[PDB]
Amino acid sequence: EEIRCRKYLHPSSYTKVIHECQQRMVADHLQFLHAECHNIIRQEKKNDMANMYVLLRAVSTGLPHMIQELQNHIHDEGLRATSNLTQENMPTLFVESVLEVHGKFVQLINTVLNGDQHFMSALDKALTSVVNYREPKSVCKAPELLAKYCDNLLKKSAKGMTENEVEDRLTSFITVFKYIDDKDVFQKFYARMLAKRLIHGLSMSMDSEEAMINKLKQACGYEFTSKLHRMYTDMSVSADLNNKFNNFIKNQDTVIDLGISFQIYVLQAGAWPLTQAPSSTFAIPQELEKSVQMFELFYSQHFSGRKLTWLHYLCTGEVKMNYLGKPYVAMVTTYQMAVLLAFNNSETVSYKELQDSTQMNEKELTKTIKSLLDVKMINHDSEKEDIDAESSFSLNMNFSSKRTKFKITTQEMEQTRSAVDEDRKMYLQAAIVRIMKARKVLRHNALIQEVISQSRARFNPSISMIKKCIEVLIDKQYIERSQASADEYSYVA
Amino acid sequence: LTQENMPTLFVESVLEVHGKFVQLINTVLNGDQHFMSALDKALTSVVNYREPKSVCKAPELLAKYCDNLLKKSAKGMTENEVEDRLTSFITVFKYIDDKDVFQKFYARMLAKRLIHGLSMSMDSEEAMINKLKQACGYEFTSKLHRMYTDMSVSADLNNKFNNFIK
Amino acid sequence: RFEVKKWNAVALWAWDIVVDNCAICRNHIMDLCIECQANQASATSEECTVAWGVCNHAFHFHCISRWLKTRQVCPLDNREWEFQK
Amino acid sequence: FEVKKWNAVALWAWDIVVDNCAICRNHIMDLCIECQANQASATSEECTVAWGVCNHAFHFHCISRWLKTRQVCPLDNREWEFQK
Amino acid sequence: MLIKVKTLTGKEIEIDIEPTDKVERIKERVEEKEGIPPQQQRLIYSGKQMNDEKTAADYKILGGSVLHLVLALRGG
Ligand SMILES: [Zn+2]
Ligand SMILES: [Zn+2]
Ligand SMILES: [Zn+2]
Ligand SMILES: [Zn+2]
Ligand SMILES: [Zn+2]
Ligand SMILES: [Zn+2]
Repeated sequence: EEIRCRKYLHPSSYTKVIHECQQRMVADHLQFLHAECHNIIRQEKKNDMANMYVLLRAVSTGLPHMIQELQNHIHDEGLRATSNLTQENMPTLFVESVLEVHGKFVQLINTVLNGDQHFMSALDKALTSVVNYREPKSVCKAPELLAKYCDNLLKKSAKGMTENEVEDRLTSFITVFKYIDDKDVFQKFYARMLAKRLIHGLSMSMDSEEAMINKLKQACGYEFTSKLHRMYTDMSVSADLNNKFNNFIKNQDTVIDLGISFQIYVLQAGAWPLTQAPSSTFAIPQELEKSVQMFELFYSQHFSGRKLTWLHYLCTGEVKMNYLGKPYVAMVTTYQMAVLLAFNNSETVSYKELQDSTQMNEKELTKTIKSLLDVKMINHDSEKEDIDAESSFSLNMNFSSKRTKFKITTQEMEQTRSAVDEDRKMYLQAAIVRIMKARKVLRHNALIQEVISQSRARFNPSISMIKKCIEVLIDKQYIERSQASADEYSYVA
Repeated sequence: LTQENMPTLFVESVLEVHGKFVQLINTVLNGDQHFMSALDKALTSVVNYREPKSVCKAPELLAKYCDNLLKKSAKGMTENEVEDRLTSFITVFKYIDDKDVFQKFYARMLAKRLIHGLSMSMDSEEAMINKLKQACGYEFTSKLHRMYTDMSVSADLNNKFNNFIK
Repeated sequence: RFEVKKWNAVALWAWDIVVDNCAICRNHIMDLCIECQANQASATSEECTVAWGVCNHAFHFHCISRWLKTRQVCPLDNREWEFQK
Repeated sequence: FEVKKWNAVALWAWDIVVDNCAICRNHIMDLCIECQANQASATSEECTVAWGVCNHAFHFHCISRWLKTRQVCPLDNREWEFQK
Repeated sequence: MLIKVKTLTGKEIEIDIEPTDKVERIKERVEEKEGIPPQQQRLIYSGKQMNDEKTAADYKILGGSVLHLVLALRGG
């Protein structure tokens, strides 16, 4: 009709003939097309959705039903891709599933559907529903999952994640982050697992932390990352603060040696989510008294008008042993150091006696003594299973550790990652052979989809390790490759 | 830009630039996230353009544009069209990089747009506050929402006071 | 002889002449409540834990309990009260 | 003249709380504590609230005396820029 | 009752089965979190493998415990 009207009409009628043709061929059968909207969208008929959109755009009310159908289809695909997931790889799998849905459907909209703005708005309105979807009578999960995803992507892990790749990962993560209904809850979590990730030196790089903060400084207001930024500007300055403190040591007035490295982490009060100690009054051990009392002077002169509050439940000390043979150094908090102070001069230390040296109430004293006896550096002198006010303790001299700087519960990231990745390969063996019981013959490329579909609610498997693990099934005499067809596989059972 | 209609024309211009290039990104270049990131950086620099030794005009311009869209205007703009503009407006507001000043201006010209009755419709402010609460967190629109809430109660409050006279 | 080697101590700094207070009692937030400084100081005491909510405001537990007697909202921003940090 | 209606507006705040210039810890609407002393010489006209970008309110004398020896807002460690 | 059954790398399996729940499908729920299908996780109940119904009272009705499971394939 376009060619015919071009051939036999004045140009003023080049748009009324096609308009009146669509009103007698598309707009007159609009219900018949809207009934097929369901089948054309749910089955992802890519060749036909283009014709659907081209026909419906011309007529007046054709588009909104297709917009609603695509929104419903994206909503159901988001729920289907985020219905059931593992409780261990929950953050990364959820974020990557949402990004996969978003990328697939934005490609579909921008290729098949000419990238119409209303279809993109439907995509956004459906992804908003699926991302912060909450079970009834329960709290929404999206903020904590995305905060843990940021934690995992910014932790000093052994995944071989390069700086450029993690920058790309965060820039792609902002796409799902913009769908969070309550980002003030995500910042509550992300500023809390940025306290731990960045007061323990656990951040893999002090530049990716700034990049992630600045990716929320522009995805939200500046006040959003106002406490997130006052932490990052507390640890960058703290490196200068330690140097200034060791130079105040060089004031050259008297001898001001401490015997402790004392690598301080002075932080701002309101910015850090670290609650000031609401209980557990503490007495500084006699070795740290000099460091505390001289850093008080240094922070009195060089920064006048401030009042340090001296958190003690995130401190960390390295204390050697009492000449018990094969000396070790323990990475313990100051809570687990005052109990080792009165423990020095007296081998037999009563619960009452350490109250004059540790001064800490029994609320967390039992907790820290239990944490000590979990690895058993100290033991109950009596036979009492619990800890009472009249208990006694002495050294568990029979205790030994494989490390001089042995860890205490508050290069292991490589070993843990391999063990976690081993369960992925182990499950892949526990996924291939089920097909061998189903059809007994599968092709080389078709087995990838069956394994992935078997692990959709689980980790995303690597294509290389599918081939690598299926070769382990060969020399195990489980399955074998036929010489006639490399794709076809046979097994002994 | 025409100084009389700078806000709306500026927002439409940057929005259509974004739309044209995002169409060019994935219909031609397969829509790589790298190229979309390049588009995001480029348009962030575009919207945040300021003459040296002069404050950026973008927060004030977008606040003025959103106030104009939400204003009780005689142009006869329907609620569906203004809602579509606001849905498309966030594609520009995302790039501001100085949203802490935009809320200062938006709240400053929402105070005028609420007491004087200059609002297009009371349920259209919730179509904008919830489009900034969802896009910038609740603490962003914690004073915008408490300015709107005092309107949904005041009339009722008046109905709790006039009867108090009777 | 137990000897320490390094101490990775942490410390929050606050302005000395800017004092945070529980907005209801107007006493020091780490200090006792106004009711804990007049009535239950001798009797029980040692139970004026600093209440925290989604509002992210610091209140004495006794003060916020006396505030929640007849009205629910937080007495600094009129937000809803959840007392869940 | 006579009036049929007037549309009054009214800010409402709790009396238990008060906005305070935390440097002086006195009332924002009242006079700053440094002009409470030697009040005879001070005309109290210059005692205006100096709002910064931080959305913080302080007495002009208190915030200026702070900025004379400090550089940041005394409620959050942000660089102080006067707004209104 | 939640379980803490060990695995091939010291992992945990959440059976969420009470002491009166038969191990015919109790191992399936434990292997549902791990990934294994029901009739493939030949778990060892600290000395023996559950067969047929195998009510959990047979395995001392322990709470949580640590049940090392075998990865025996082709058992479906
Ligand atoms: Zn109080
Ligand atoms: Zn009290
Ligand atoms: Zn409040
Ligand atoms: Zn003052
Ligand atoms: Zn004054
Ligand atoms: Zn401030």
